[PDB]
Amino acid sequence: EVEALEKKVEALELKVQALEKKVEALEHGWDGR
Amino acid sequence: EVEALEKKVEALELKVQALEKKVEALEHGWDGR
Amino acid sequence: EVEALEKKVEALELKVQALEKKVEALEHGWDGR
Repeated sequence: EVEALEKKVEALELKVQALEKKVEALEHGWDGR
Repeated sequence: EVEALEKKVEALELKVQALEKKVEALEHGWDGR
Repeated sequence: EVEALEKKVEALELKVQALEKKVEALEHGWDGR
C-alpha cells in the first residue's frame, strides 16, 4: 500500500512540474507561447 | 492514516487532471479559449 | 514513511492550489493577466 502510494505521489509530482512549466510559459510568453 | 492519504492523493489526481485539461485548452486555443 | 508521504502530499496540495489560481487568472483575464 505505502509503496504504491509513493508511486502515485511521485507521478503527481511530475504532472505538477509539467503543469508549472506550461503555466509559467503562458504567463510570461516564453518563446511566444 | 493510509486510507486517508489514499483519499487525498486521489483528490489531487482529479485536481491535476482538471488543470491539465484547462492548460491544454489555453495552449491550443480549443473552442476559442 | 507515512509521515513523510503526508509531507509530500501537502506540498502537492499547495502547488496545485497555486496552479489553480494562476490558471483561473489566465482563463478569466483577472487584472489583465
